[PDB]
Amino acid sequence: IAETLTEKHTLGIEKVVATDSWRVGITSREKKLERINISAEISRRIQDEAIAYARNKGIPYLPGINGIAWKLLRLKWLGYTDQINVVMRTVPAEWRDFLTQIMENTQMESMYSELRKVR
Amino acid sequence: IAETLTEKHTLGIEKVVATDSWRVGITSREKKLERINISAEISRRIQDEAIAYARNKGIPYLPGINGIAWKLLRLKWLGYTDQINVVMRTVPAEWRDFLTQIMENTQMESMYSELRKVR
Amino acid sequence: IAETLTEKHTLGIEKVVATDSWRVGITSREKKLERINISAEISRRIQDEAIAYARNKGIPYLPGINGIAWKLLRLKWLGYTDQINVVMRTVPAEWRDFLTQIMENTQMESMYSELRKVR
Amino acid sequence: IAETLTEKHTLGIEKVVATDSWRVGITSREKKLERINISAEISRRIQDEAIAYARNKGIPYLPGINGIAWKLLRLKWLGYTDQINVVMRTVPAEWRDFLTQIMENTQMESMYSELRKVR
Amino acid sequence: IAETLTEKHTLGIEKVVATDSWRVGITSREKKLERINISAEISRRIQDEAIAYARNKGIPYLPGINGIAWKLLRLKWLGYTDQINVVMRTVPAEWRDFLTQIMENTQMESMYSELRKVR
Amino acid sequence: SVEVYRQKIEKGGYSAAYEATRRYEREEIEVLSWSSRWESAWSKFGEAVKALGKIEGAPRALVIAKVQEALAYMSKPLPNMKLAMAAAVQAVRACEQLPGMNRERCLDAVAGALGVAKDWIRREMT
Amino acid sequence: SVEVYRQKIEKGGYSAAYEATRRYEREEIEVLSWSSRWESAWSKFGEAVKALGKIEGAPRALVIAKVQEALAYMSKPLPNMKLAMAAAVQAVRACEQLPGMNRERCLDAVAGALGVAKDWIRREMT
Amino acid sequence: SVEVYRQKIEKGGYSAAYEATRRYEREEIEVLSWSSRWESAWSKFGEAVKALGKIEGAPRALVIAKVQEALAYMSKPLPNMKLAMAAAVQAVRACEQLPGMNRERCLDAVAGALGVAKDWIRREMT
Amino acid sequence: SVEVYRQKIEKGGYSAAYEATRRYEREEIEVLSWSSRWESAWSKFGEAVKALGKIEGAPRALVIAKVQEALAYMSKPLPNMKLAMAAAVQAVRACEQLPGMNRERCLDAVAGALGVAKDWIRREMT
Amino acid sequence: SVEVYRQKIEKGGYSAAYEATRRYEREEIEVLSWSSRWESAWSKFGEAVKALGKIEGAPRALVIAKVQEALAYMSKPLPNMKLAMAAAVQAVRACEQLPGMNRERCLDAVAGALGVAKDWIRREMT
Repeated sequence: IAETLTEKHTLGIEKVVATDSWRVGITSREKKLERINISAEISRRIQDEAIAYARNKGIPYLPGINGIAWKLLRLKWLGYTDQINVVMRTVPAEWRDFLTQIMENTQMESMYSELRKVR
Repeated sequence: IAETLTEKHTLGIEKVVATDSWRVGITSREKKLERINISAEISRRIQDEAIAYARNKGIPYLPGINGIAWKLLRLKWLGYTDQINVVMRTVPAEWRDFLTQIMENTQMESMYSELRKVR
Repeated sequence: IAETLTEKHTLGIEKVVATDSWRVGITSREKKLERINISAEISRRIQDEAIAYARNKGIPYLPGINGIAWKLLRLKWLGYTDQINVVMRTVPAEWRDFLTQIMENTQMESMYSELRKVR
Repeated sequence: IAETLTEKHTLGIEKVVATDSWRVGITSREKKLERINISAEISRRIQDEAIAYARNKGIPYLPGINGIAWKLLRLKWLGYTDQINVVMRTVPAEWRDFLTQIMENTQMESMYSELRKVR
Repeated sequence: IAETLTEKHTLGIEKVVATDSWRVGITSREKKLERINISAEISRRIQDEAIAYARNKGIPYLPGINGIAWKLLRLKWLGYTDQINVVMRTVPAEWRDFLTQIMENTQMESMYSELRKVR
Repeated sequence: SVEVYRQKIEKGGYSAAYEATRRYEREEIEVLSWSSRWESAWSKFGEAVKALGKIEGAPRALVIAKVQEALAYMSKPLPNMKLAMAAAVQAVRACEQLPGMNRERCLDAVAGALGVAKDWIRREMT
Repeated sequence: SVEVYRQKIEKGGYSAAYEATRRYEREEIEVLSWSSRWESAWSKFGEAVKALGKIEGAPRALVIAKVQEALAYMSKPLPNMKLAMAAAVQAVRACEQLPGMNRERCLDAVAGALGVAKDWIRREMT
Repeated sequence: SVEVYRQKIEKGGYSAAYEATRRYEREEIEVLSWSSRWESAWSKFGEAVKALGKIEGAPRALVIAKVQEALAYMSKPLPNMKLAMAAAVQAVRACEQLPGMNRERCLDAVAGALGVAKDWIRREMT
Repeated sequence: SVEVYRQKIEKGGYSAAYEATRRYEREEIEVLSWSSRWESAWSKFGEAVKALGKIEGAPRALVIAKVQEALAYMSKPLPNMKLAMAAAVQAVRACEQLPGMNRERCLDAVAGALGVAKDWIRREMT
Repeated sequence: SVEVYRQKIEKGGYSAAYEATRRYEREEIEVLSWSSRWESAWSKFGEAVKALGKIEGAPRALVIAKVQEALAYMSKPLPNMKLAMAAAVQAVRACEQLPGMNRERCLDAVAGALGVAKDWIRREMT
């Protein structure tokens, strides 16, 4: 009868719950699932470092600086460099040194762990 | 039919009682559950000094000073230091020494026990 | 009753779901399916050079240049050479050297894999 | 059904554990087995000269210089001289005179053992 | 039912394993099996002269030149001399004197060992 | 960890969320009584965080969270304005370090969202 | 290969194509929605390939395929005329080699089928 | 890979999509409530990316993805124009290097699709 | 020797390999996980040996063996390019003695197989 | 010695490791709890050895062993920074004698692997 984008989204869902493609979509790859493990590793590497940076300087711990430091870790890998510079003006002043510490002063640990996550 | 935030809370509960995901959300972790053990310890360690401090000074034991002394222990760990200053003005005068006894004079015992719980 | 191209397309679908020829069309080949493996190999080979080429020059990674370099590898194999000359004017200046690197500087690895896929 | 190199490796392993050809592959030779004895002999003689070299000149003992000194003994036997010339630049300066000691200054004892072992 | 060459190859194999004609094919000869002894003896004598040749002129040992020199020994026995004349150009220059050494300069030992094998 | 991930996948969450949605459209599921108590209590916290839209810049999760903690102390049956001003002066200090924000402009947003006077928070600043 | 042939023969297609034909005439089968979406998109490709009737001679598959390819880029939601002119000059050069065809007359057939100016393909020829 | 390919093929998606289509035409399937929430949120993203049609040349995926990224920050319940301009200057710099594009013409397409003033992006460019 | 030949003959490897093939066809044997770890790690060595197809002439077993030893060092978890270049210049010296092969043409085939620049092998030649 | 070699041969480890592989594929063997304590504790040592990829040249086993020995003191329940620096400056002295390596470049790779400040290793070097 009809063909618009709303029901195409609907009829695409309807075949998935029929043939059970979602659960066999996760269980049949099962090699890509170690990317969850390396992701849960790197976020722990950043978070424990972010509280250690907050106690050496006496500043209060700023939540959400984990996601900023992990966004810039991925953009540095791709090469989006003027995407970096406008975010570096956005964060407060005393936390700019933490963001260049994640990207560069943990090059050997954190950026290497990203290179295995995309592999 | 409808999409508001009340039924999203309602239909969010309905998939929990169907799939039985609340109980398997607890029994699949089994590693975060030792945090309840360490939390049950520092509640005892704070309380046993609270009655001891009240008996050396002859003052009546003030209930609810346990949670005040436990809130300031967590905020000291994060770095929220001016939240400490307004709370220390709120307690009575003879109990101000107890709150800095929990934070500083029980640094090695109490705050290290927090440092294992978040780890 | 009627015989037009819309109803010819429909009745062509109706016999496939009746005799189950789509699934037995794939599960009787078992030789063409190896071309999916060789295809998924070359796409990984093009992509890792595409990110490596962007990091030696400091230019950001341009997505879709892995797809352009794979089309130019297939047209070079067939011989459509003035198709190549117009696309090389279309890409940016710093990525022109990457496209000839796929075609010629990885002649021995990448074009040999296309030669074994069509074979 | 199918015959690819993945399945060809598997069906060669099933034919070994079915008829027990690994253990009768070793126990039927019994003349090639004495090469293991002579290999353990040259291995000990190379290692003792390494620590002898390290104590007369006071340099710290460098682990893995046994394997470098053994490979250049075997390539000298085959005749791969420009293979030797690159490795002698790769090792440090004080250990270079030890590496020519195994080839030349024990030409008698060590090369006769390898000339017996391959025989 | 059917009779083609693919099926004729199969139906010959099914009757081999049915009556066990392979293992009685080897064990009932017991005189042809001494040819494996004599071929192993010539094979060693070619390899020993190859490393003796490569050490006298200082050239690196070329693997597969003992396999080349064995085929030239057998065609010399048959008399396929123009096939010898092409392979003598195909091998490198310094190894041509080794190839005529296996044919002519051990005409005594090596040709007799082949002549007693074929008899 | 993938093992805590895999155990929640095998419960069939995608399919069973689709069936409960279909039951709602066919009038088989009414609004649960836990939801009616939820939206009545939470409606004051939802519109208070949306009044912090003019605070610009950095991660503002600390300014947002400390306002929600400060509003919760006023809404107890026995309200404690002293502990409500404790987390509120943390929200002014956390806002003050962002690029583009002043001490006076953060005092506008926090006291506007909590709905109290500005001079109450200026007392505990020091 | 005959083995792939026999597995589609045993599926019984000749009888099954005759049943669905009879069911259509007894009004039991309506036009599927895949087919109605198909004829809307494809109708511009069918009339554009019939406009190359005046090209004479050899295997004309390469001339036909590149006109179908170049039209697909212009009909995108974000049309790329730079890649559309790329496949077009392949069709002009492939048409030029046929016996009886001129470079100017192949510019007539190709630019008429695509519906663009003749100089737009002459720019990229060089 | 093939083993991940074969596991979805044996689930029979071609027949299951065909039978699900016929059920919609016979009025047995209504529009899912997930679809209604989808098209209300996405309709602003679809027309905002169709306005980049006049950008011509190379792979324009980096120009397209960054305009979709920068518009998402303006559509949050607490919008952040600072991070919105951060991805926007990535869209301008990636647009400049395509053949035929100017720095002033890329500012027309990017700021036109986002619906903001051109001087806002020029402030953050430097 | 014959006695070492006999004790593997009496094991019946002709019959036992026949049943192992039939068991695969009746699906009572799945692929080993040693096979999966093998072909993932070997396939880089398989096609680089095929890239020496234009080295013509003599016994080429040394050029094939020494280019495989060069790939083994570059594929380590800690790659050693200097020990890799040691085995690479041995293959170049082995290639150039063959009839028809130039020293420059041997640097093409070796660096084309390893996938490196030609100057890295020319530097160590001396 | 072939005597100790023989007594491991007659135990039949080739057949046994094949059979225990087949049990794991047929889900009759789960992961031993000794393994779970291993990879949780070893994984900090594995990814630090991979950080020495830019040390080039000779046998680097002494550089690898002393940077592994330095992490072992920092990973104790009561860490000893002084005894860790004793094994750390041994790795620096082993690295600087390699061809092409500077004393300053070896201080980068060791402190990059240990994740410490560089001046702690330079203080003990003297």
